[PDB]
Amino acid sequence: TVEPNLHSLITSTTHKWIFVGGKGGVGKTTSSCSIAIQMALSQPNKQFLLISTDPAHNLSDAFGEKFGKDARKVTGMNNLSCMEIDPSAALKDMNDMAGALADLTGSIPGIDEALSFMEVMKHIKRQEQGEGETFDTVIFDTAPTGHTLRFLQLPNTLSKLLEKNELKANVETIRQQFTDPDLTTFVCVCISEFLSLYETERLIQELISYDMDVNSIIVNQLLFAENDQEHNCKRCQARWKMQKKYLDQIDELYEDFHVVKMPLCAGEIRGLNNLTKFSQFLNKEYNPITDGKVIYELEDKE
Amino acid sequence: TVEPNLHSLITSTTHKWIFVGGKGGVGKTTSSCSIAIQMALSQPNKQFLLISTDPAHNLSDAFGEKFGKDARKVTGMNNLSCMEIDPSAALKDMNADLTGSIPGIDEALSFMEVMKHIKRQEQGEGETFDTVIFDTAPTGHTLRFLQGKLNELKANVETIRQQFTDPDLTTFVCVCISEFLSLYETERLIQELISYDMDVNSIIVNQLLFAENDQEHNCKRCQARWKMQKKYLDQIDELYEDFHVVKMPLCAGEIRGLNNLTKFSQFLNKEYNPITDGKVIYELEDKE
Amino acid sequence: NELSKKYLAKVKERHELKEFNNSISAQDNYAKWTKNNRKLDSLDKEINNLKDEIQSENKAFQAHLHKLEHHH
Amino acid sequence: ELSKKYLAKVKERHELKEFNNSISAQDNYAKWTKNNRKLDSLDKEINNLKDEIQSENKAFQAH
Ligand SMILES: [Zn+2]
Repeated sequence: TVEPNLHSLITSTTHKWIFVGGKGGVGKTTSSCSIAIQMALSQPNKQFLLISTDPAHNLSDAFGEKFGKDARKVTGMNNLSCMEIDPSAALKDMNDMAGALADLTGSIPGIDEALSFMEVMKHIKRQEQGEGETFDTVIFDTAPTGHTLRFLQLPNTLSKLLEKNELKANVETIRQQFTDPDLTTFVCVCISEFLSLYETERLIQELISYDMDVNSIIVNQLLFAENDQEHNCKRCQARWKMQKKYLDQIDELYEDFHVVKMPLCAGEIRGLNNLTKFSQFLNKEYNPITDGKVIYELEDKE
Repeated sequence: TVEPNLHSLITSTTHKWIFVGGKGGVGKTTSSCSIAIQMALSQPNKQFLLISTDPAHNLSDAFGEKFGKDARKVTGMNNLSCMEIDPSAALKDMNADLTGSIPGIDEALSFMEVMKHIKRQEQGEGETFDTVIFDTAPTGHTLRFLQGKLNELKANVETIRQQFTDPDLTTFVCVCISEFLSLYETERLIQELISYDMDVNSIIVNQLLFAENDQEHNCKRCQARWKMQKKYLDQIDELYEDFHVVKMPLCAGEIRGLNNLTKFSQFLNKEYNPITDGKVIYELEDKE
Repeated sequence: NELSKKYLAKVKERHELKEFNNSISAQDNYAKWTKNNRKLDSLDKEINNLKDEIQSENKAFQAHLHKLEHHH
Repeated sequence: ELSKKYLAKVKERHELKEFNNSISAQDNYAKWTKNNRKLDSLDKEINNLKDEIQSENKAFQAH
């Protein structure tokens, strides 16, 4: 079978572009974080960047450190650096320094998406040049709502009507890297609940249509109430039954997938230390029996 | 302000058509059930029908009784009757280039078929129903049909649409839970109903924890959950102001049988209060 | 004319709103965020009605042409 | 033979649709999700057949 973790990705050296996405409050950010950390530790030789466009600006909250426009090394790490950036503000400034543009642009899908994206890229490059240091792999903390990457269809719709450039040529450059499974992949975050799962398939399908590799689902907030020594809450037990019920469905539906079943750490995970402690279970799958204390110790501090 | 319950609907005498809808495991069925029961008890003079198209056929599970094609009086009740019916099977029995493609066509055919079936139930019985409560299917667009046999159809639909646009005649009740993804799906739904010119005034918010007012104060996890639930309640509140949003409690495990369904459906009428009403729930669970 | 002038204004206000909403946290601001979305689905209607009227203010002007020459 | 097949697809797709409408997506997420995947397939096949026919008109018409 396929392994129930992300070990093969964390260790991979071929990937430049790893996207983490998940709609609706399912762990997305600490997932982005956890992956980034694991990769960095597993590959001390490389330079990693966690970039986030999420408007909630919560890499800063996760790390309890204040990141921003300027790529900065995560404190207490020597190969992980983070930037939080709002692309609208970046795109808007470009329009500024530069209503008729909206009749043609505003309407077309992926146009504003692509412009916005290109802008981010440009910004990254500027970071490397000035620093004199370059990154080997970026990890995108995608925004929880929208279609950041629906601009990966532009090159198709723009050649069609061209018979009827700078941009379309950029996009085809990008799309070439993003279609290479060894170069770039997507990691879906979700929770074992119908509505989230549904949204998750929708996403997978959409990525597949863009010809983006998607091989990995992270399933957060699992309870494992059977293997719990408090065996306390009759309510959480009853919840665990739902969660379980769908795991079984997920299992027979994304067989060739790496579906990682992460545990629920009650409350919140913040700071490098705990984020780290916790991100280990993306590599070597969590086991309620032996790994329990690790979680009960993260919570009891909280 | 607007009352945080469904009292005005349960007591209403003008309504013929009450739809209960909710996507994604949010209480929809025991909600359909609970409303039906409260209405029937509140208006003993009228005859009520709970009909469900949900493929899970779970009115039978809720009531722990076996209903089906044939409208049957809920045991231990004298004005509530239930039918579970699969419309595809009904439409298929009656039976693509032209139809299959067009939206609401198969929807409407399917619907009309249900209607027909109901009428057949009344005629034969000699008894008619005063109000139906539709347990809608959790996925689809049952009612997107609200936008010689051709004419026949369009003329039927316009007949229906006339009754379904009358706010005093028919209304929709949304079910959801205090969680982003469900809320979102919920607005989507409201918007869609508004576009059909269907009255929508009431949201039921199931599975709330009220962990603050709980004497076990046990689970640090359910506490932390309660904080999310709360967080959104506050959002819901300032967004559906003129709505009747009922904030129902979480009865852990499952509600089955007339007795408990009843005990529980009282809180749609007089809003639940964690302080005084706690035991009622803790007594439903502890039996379970 | 005044119809194009407005169509552009709408198309522009709608756009500006879109980008502003893309800077709000839908999970941390569900009410505000949901509101702005409702405003967008409105503008899309207004803008698709203006667009339809203009397309039909062509059919209206255009009918005044074929009427001229070949009504003769 | 193109029309013959287009009808067959359009019909199999329909029959599947109605069968899926009788399954509980919450109680049968795997099965149910599968059948949906099959539908989004058939819609492709059927929209390709429809496009080929429309272009087997342009092919005959050019003659
Ligand atoms: Zn608990």
